[PDB]
Amino acid sequence: RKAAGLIQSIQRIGSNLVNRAHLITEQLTSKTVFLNMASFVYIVFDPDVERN
Amino acid sequence: RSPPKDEDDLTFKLDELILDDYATELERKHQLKKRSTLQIIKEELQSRYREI
Amino acid sequence: YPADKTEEALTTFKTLSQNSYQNKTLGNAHNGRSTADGMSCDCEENWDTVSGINNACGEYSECINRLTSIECISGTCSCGDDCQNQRFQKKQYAPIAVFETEKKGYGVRAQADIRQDAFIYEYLGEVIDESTFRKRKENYDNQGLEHFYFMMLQKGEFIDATAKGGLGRFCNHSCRPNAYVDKWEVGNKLRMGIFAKREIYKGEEICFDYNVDRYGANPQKCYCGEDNCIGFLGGRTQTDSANILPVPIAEALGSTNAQEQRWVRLMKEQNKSIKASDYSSINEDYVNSLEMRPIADKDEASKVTSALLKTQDYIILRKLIERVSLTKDPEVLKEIVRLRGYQCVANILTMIVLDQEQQQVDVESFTLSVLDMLESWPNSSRNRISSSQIESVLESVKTKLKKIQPIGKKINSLLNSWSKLEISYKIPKSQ
Ligand SMILES: Nc1ncnc2c1ncn2[C@@H]1O[C@H](CSCC[C@H](N)C(=O)O)[C@@H](O)[C@H]1O
Ligand SMILES: [Zn+2]
Ligand SMILES: [Zn+2]
Ligand SMILES: [Zn+2]
Repeated sequence: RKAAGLIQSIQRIGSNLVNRAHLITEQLTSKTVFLNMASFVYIVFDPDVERN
Repeated sequence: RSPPKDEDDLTFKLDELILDDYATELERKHQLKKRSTLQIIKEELQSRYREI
Repeated sequence: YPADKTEEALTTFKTLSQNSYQNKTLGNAHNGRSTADGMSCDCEENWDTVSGINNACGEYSECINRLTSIECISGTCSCGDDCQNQRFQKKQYAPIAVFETEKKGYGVRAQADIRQDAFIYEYLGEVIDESTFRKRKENYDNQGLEHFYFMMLQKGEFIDATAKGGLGRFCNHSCRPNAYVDKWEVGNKLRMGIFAKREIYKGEEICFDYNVDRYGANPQKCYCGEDNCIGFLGGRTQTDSANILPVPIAEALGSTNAQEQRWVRLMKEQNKSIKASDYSSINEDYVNSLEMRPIADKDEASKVTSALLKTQDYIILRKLIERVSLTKDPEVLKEIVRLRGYQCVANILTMIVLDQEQQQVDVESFTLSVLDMLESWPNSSRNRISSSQIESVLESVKTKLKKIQPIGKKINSLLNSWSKLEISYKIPKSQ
């Protein structure tokens, strides 16, 4: 149930998650749930896209 | 921005680090057991999200 | 090296083989005055019988039209057909490729070694009037495009490279460019070509000076990486009184557009000399007459640190240090510590009290004016100092000016205070 809520929240915000911290700053997840799931979900980083 | 001869990135310099003294100082200052975490960080830095 | 992006760059726009015209009246040479007596070079056609190439009007030939930036036209000139001064018409561009590096977008690189003064590539686009240019500029600003694509062909006539053009639109600005744009006459039309300012080797990026008129647009930071970079994309100021010192440096001193206006308005308009816009020479009188207010913003602290790393003038550093003396916000000082202000202050000391371009009494006053905030700033570890080792410079200057005992005693107190602070760890490395 939490996965479907997370997917719907991401699709509301724009179907793209820029940063891991946005699971907390955008109120998408709670503190302990994020603390559990932070290192097991990842965002592919492309150096050509992020020059900064 | 200017990798050396036959090296993709500077991640090979991590093998010169003495992680044991760093873990000892972490345990002394902050009372954190992070000896395996330094190894996990080193392995992940050398190859981001390997196939385990 | 970086992967080729030539086809990917080509797909982003409609490729043109030649310049397109909004109407037949625009782009005509001599403001549309048809020179029926077209300028015919007196060169005799030099046909090499082996290769069948007409070598007339070459690079090292004495073709008058080539020197005067005019292309020979076949059937009208004595040089004959297929002469060596039909570079625009024959479209004999240099071989180039498209790639990506640093903070730049797509960029143009030389696929082969290119000689000095050699024609590289003809800048292509749509020839448009001023109103069409204004409309397209407003549309692109609404679209949020962060790239220039307009060049001034001549007065009232512009070239747009946004939707249609050539590979030349991918050339990036360099403050020390290896190529330059020039204006040439081909027939009754005007063209804009790009020529090599020096010898360029294979793989090197091809760049030219934009000399961009903003028309009131905001400055864009320049990330060319050249040592002589001014830090922002622009050109000549829109009027006098606009700058006396570089922005970061001027804003570091607390000066703004109004304070830079006021000095020139008070003297230049009242028969007193102020030179043109050039930051190579610092006008000490302006810096002395400037007003100083305490710093409470961290971006201003970063600009101060940049000014310390850039400016060599004694008087600008004096007034910046005085402004720091007025400054007492601890967060700005912590930011300066993060920026390693001690590192910059070491060089600022060295240039004035180790190198001697000034007088000993004035240098003594400077040293007394710069020891105070060093005594006053919050410090909690010698690792801050270790990023600068400014203590060594302090020992050197107290030893050099040992006759001036107040400086020595102040540096004694300063090193005594700094000696008691804590230290932070560095991971040992295998041996
Ligand atoms: N040295 C430089 N530093 C930062 N941006 C630059 C630059 N040279 C060019 N640019 C950027 O490129 C624009 C010109 S168009 C150059 C091609 C474009 N960057 C692309 O890859 O599609 C400028 O308006 C500016 O936004
Ligand atoms: Zn000729
Ligand atoms: Zn000719
Ligand atoms: Zn620059």
